[PDB]
Amino acid sequence: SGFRKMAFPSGKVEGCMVQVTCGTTTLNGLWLDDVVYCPRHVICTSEDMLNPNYEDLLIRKSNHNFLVQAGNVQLRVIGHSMQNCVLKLKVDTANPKTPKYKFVRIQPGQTFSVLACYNGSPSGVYQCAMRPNFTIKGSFLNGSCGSVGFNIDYDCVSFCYMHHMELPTGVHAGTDLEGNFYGPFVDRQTAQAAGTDTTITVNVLAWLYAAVINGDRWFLNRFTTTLNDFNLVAMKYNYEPLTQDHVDILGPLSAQTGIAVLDMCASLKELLQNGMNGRTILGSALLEDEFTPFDVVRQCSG
Amino acid sequence: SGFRKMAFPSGKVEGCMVQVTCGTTTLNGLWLDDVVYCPRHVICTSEDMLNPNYEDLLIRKSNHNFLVQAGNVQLRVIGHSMQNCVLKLKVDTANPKTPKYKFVRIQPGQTFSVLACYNGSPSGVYQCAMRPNFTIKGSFLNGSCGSVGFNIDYDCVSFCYMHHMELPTGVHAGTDLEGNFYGPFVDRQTAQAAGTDTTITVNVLAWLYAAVINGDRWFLNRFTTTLNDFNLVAMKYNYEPLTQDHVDILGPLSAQTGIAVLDMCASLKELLQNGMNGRTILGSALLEDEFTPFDVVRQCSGVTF
Ligand SMILES: *[C@@H](CC(=O)OCC)[C@H](C[C@@H]1CCNC1=O)NC(=O)[C@H](Cc1ccccc1)NC(=O)[C@@H](Cc1ccccc1)NC(=O)CCOCC#C
Ligand SMILES: *[C@@H](CC(=O)OCC)[C@H](C[C@@H]1CCNC1=O)NC(=O)[C@H](Cc1ccccc1)NC(=O)[C@@H](Cc1ccccc1)NC(=O)CCOCC#C
Repeated sequence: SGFRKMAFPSGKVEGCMVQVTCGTTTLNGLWLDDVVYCPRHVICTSEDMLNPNYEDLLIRKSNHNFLVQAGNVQLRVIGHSMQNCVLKLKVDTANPKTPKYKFVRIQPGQTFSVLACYNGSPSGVYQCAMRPNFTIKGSFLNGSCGSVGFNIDYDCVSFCYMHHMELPTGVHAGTDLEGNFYGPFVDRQTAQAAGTDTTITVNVLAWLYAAVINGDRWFLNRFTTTLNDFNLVAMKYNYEPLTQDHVDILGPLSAQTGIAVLDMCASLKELLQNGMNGRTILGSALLEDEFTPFDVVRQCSG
Repeated sequence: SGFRKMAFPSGKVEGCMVQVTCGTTTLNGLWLDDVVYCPRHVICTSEDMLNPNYEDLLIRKSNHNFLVQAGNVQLRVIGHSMQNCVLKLKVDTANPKTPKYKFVRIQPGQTFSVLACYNGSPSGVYQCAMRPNFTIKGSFLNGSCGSVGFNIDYDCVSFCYMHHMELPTGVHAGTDLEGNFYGPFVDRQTAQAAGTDTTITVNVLAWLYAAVINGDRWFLNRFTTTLNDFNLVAMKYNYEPLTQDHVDILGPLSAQTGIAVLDMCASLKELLQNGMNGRTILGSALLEDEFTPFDVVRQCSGVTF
């Protein structure tokens, strides 16, 4: 029993974290096989960050301008190239601690673990969700760029995020491991912001199933609803529309609890329209939307 | 910016997790130097676990009854001892991945990272606090016993919890690595109630400081209270008394924000008496009490390990 914001164990990723320096700029890189991946703005200077021409800025660099430190051992760069918004530095040694891995591009509403690092050294691990507006609500300070987000399926690490920027509102933007930003953001020190965020409906429902599994049941009612009638109330409260694919994804949780998805939707509708009345669910006075159906099964199955 | 429930990196601990099997019972152990630590109830059978005499149960075992698996190598048990509620299996090989470590007994209100493990394989990491009633609000399933909790300081891992039990209310009870349970709980298959809990005041204040550092300021006010007047409200709302030691511990955060502790206390008093009026603080509609002042400093200053 119990339900926590649970990240994946971070060791397999800790073994791949390195420090990358160019000029006076230092940030984190991800060392997999004989390649180090890092944000390309490691080649910028303070004045240049406004409208940087990365093609030219990289022309002026040689392999020896890139200092890569794994612990207190220096790796020797023997090639460099740019892929979208990430730099790839080829080094002369493969990382012995390389795990089985893949690069994936995740969809809004999906979750991942972040290993926050500074100067190639890990500082902490936490769980995030790709918001519908393609930001993440992270915890990142100066020096954290190059920190990565990941999921672990068995012993395979699926890297899905590398950190680049903090938006004016305190949320965060970055790229997949092929250097493509999530959302309409660019690696420039310019006026940027995607406001107007929405709640991830299928995640709230999964979390309500988690509550039921854990014995919190006060919000269950006898009523039911249709998908169209639920979705009318949903968009009124800034919830993502619920689709049949979402309903199907919740099949396993519905089966474990005996509660059909549309019955849960009726409970959810009443919560949105009436509040919780000074009550809590799984220790929260808000409806949580950063647990996916898989996160719930993973943590209520082990 | 941003403020998350942040655990320590778990790699140093992952390297110490092993599987311990005794008969049909399998659970997790902690392999440090040439000793494997695990809950002593691994030696129980379904006909014993009610009111077991653990000394008799261990006299009746031998080294070969214990089956210890470190990844894909079998460790040879060469000795066994019991200290309080923790079993100590001496093995023939020292763990090459042993970090600098300490065994520490933590105080209610102190937080730690839990590495939830099954069959000796780490499964996830999350943050917990030792509650005032000496339970922890963990996330554990069958197979999780022997999972440990810990804090890190530079390179030293301070182990403070090993998991043994879930209470009927769904919260958890365990020992320190010296084998002494937190609270009045025992390793017997009996229902033992979590007593009434209280809110960790100093941690709530630390989290309000975290909010200020991250730009949430709406709960601040022009008032300052006295410690006495604050603690009158605290008792009524089932909050721990605030002590001068707590005020001192909050020093660094009061320094960074420029907001004195007793000034912050007047915000906490107002939130307790009037609630939050449909607003949130750091994404929460409740007052969070599982971040310590060090937790705030560590996260908002980028301390690494
Ligand atoms: C990682 C690298 C770094 O520290 O280099 C700078 C010395 C950080 C992580 C950020 C830092 C604060 N919290 C984080 O998560 N990344 C940055 O600092 C990027 C660096 C960058 C270089 C070249 C081209 C693009 C980005 N910049 C930012 O994070 C800025 C982005 C910004 C600035 C002004 C308007 C919109 C967006 N964010 C920032 O300064 C905080 C929020 O902006 C407030 C304002 C105005
Ligand atoms: C770890 C045991 C393990 O890994 O070994 C594998 C065989 C679990 C962790 C529990 C499991 C569910 N979630 C958890 O955190 N520990 C236990 O199962 C202990 C084992 C034990 C053996 C011998 C002596 C003491 C403890 N048992 C429990 O946790 C029971 C305690 C109990 C017994 C009788 C009535 C109430 C509580 N907890 C339990 O069953 C929780 C749900 O039932 C509540 C009721 C009623």
